[PDB]
Amino acid sequence: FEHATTVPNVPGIPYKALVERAGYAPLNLEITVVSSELTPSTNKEYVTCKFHTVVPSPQVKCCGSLECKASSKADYTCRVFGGVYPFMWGGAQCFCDSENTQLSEAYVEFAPDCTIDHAVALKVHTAALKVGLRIVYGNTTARLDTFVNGVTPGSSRDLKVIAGPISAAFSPFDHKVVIRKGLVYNYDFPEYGAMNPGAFGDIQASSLDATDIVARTDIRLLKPSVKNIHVPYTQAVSGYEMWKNNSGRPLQETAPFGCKIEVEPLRATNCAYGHIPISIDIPDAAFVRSSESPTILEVSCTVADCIYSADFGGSLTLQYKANREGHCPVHSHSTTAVLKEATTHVTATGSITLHFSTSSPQANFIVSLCGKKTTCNAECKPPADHIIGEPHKVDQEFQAAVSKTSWNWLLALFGGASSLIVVGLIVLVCSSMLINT
Amino acid sequence: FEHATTVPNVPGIPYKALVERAGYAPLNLEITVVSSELTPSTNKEYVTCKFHTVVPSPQVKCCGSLECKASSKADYTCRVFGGVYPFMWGGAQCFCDSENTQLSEAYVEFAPDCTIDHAVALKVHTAALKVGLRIVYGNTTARLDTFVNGVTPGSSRDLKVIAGPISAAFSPFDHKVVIRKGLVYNYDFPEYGAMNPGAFGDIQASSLDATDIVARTDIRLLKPSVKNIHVPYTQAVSGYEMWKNNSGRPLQETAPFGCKIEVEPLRATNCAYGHIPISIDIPDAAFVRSSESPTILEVSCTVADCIYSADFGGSLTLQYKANREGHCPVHSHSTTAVLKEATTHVTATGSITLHFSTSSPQANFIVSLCGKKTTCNAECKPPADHIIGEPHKVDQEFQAAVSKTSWNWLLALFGGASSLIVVGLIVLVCSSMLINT
Ligand SMILES: *[C@@H]1O[C@H](CO)[C@@H](O)[C@H](O)[C@H]1NC(C)=O
Ligand SMILES: *[C@@H]1O[C@H](CO)[C@@H](O)[C@H](O)[C@H]1NC(C)=O
Repeated sequence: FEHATTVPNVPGIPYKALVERAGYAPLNLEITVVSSELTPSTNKEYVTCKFHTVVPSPQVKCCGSLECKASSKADYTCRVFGGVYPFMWGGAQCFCDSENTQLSEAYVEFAPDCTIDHAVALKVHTAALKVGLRIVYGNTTARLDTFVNGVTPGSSRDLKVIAGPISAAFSPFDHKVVIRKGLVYNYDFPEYGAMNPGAFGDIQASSLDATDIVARTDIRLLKPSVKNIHVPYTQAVSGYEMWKNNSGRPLQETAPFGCKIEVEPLRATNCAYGHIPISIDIPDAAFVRSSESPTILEVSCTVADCIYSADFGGSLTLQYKANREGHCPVHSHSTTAVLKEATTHVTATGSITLHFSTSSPQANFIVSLCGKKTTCNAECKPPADHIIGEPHKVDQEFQAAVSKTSWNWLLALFGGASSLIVVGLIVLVCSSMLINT
Repeated sequence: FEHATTVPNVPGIPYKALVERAGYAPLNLEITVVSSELTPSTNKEYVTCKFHTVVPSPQVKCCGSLECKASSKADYTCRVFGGVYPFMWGGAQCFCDSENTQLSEAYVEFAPDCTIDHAVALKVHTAALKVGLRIVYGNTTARLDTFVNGVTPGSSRDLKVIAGPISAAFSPFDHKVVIRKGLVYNYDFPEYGAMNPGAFGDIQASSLDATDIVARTDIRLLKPSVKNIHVPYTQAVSGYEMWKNNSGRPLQETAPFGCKIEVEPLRATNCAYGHIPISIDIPDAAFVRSSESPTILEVSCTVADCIYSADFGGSLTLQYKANREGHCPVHSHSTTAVLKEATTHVTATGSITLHFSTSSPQANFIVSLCGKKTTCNAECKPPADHIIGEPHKVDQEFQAAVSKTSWNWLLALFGGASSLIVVGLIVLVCSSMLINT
């Protein structure tokens, strides 16, 4: 039978359900979420690194003109100087004194170590969740990896599964992210061509081995004043290094919902946000006939000094009388109560002891011992341990959160006040009726 | 000087503009969009083609039983068959009389011709637009490939131009696009792992040469009733061929505003939608000092043979008695009328005949004949032909479509009705004044 069921998408915390057809015995569906990868659609938009800003040797022409042409090479600052006099070791460098032209040109290039120290800037638009489920039914165990997109099955040969649309869309990455050496940043980098000097992406290329490199690093060229030849340039500081100085915090540290971010590809593992509805097609071979199943006749339950916590600190004792031997599954239909064992053994009119975990101060729930119903209504104390090392397995509800005695005095007080108003109105009605006569 | 102007996005249709600055004189401006590529970002969801449904050699063996194992081949289908007894040419293929076993097997691989006859599935996310721009100012022509996404300089060597956001971003592509053989289609394909029998995406892969392929076409294998060895299988029709039968028309013939769509890369060039803000900073050398500009003592205007249309059919004649010589720019300050020319060689005293287009019957406009203003009135005749080969030049406003006679008669009727209302209230007021006495 196809059984739709809502499961929290937290890693760990095994979730339990009971499947049942009216002509068949109940079976213990066991569904556990192991992994949850949020791999979004990521496309590379540029790559940047610290520039090498290498300057070529200057050109000299002497008693003439040396006007330079435009170039198709990154950040080509070209300027000519008149009235110069280059002088290397040995003597002067041309033959005129005053009428001279020095062609000083400068460009930038990727540093030799940009193969590693490089930040790639991408856009992230839509994230889809892949979830691994371990499901055991009728002591048959299957692990399978599926999607949450709502229309995709997985290992359908053993068990047919659909994981529908998740209740909440997280998308921890924003629209526009930066990747550096395994660290993720939500940086609003400038687009391709918005070439601000001194900030991130001051030099960008399409790929790491590419000649399509653009840079607007502000290189101001100065006319030399010394007797020797050199090219004096003053350049804006590397915006890659300035961004690295005040990048902020990576998403291995600031990811909500406990996400752990991995690179190559970009993904967010072990995220616990919302709930997922999944429809499970239980195969008919796993169904066991109710005639073969040992039926139960009398059931009763009295818990003994439970606790409510993330730990499995409560225990039922179940009194019963049945007709035959065999193991049957036990499940609680209340959202407050989840048990420990998905099945137990019932032989003949004895006793059994089971464990559970709850969150309400009142332990009011229903137990399906070998099927049917068994209502347990009791009370137990809050825990003494302040902090626990495992997540809470039960979501709180306002109806269950308020304790039973608290409902008792609140209901009695509100009923008393309302009774005062009712008796006052009744006295008014009776008094008006008598004074009318 | 920053001169922000709004230019129609329509390709071709050169845009006149005027740059006036105090002391730096009027100057012509020529803004033309030559090409407008709209390149989005796409991610390859999967590839698909015709499958091959290869049936391997059968595994028959005798006086025994066979049990297959799961394989990683796409759409792996076992069936073990008892009681088989195969024949080839020569006789029985095995010893054992009746109790036998044969493992009938079938899986799915690519066709040999998937290298060309394949369809890729892409998720078009968001399209940014790029304009090749041709700007002519004074006697200087420049071409620059600018980005339209926001602040991005173009040809920064001589003329920094910033193209703002588009007025209304219209995407010809839907969120899902299938490309086959250079033809694009807006097909909502099933996602990865959402295979269906007899439908598109029945076989999916990351690439054509990839081995991690998967398919869910309904192959079922039947018991071989014939005496000879044979593997009978019935399989659902190829969803690729079924989609090819009824794919519908491609987007090269259904795209709004008429881009030409071409692939590698996926792009849609030269639609015509909306308006674009462009801020241009003209270099200071191009401005002429206002002293050398030959100004007019006084202008005049007249029209001849007006035909309001998409063509430059209207003709006007202007009289001048300028004080000096030389060429100087002329421009029309009309949102509903644009001139043909951009400059005129004014010479002392004489007459200039020029051409213009307009989309209003009452062609009244203000033009600047090489300075100041010139008011022109024309009662412009309707066009003769019904269909014109080249597009329009101005957009029609509500006040422009109404001719002078229409304003006269309509305003006369509303004025008459309002006059009756006013005189009625006046007569009521004075009648109340007389009866108050
Ligand atoms: C940049 O790095 C220097 C190096 O010492 C550091 O002092 C400074 O705080 C960093 N940040 C800024 C914003 O200057
Ligand atoms: C499919 O192909 C057949 C083959 O003749 C053709 O008649 C039919 O129009 C095509 N389309 C549909 C939607 O059946």
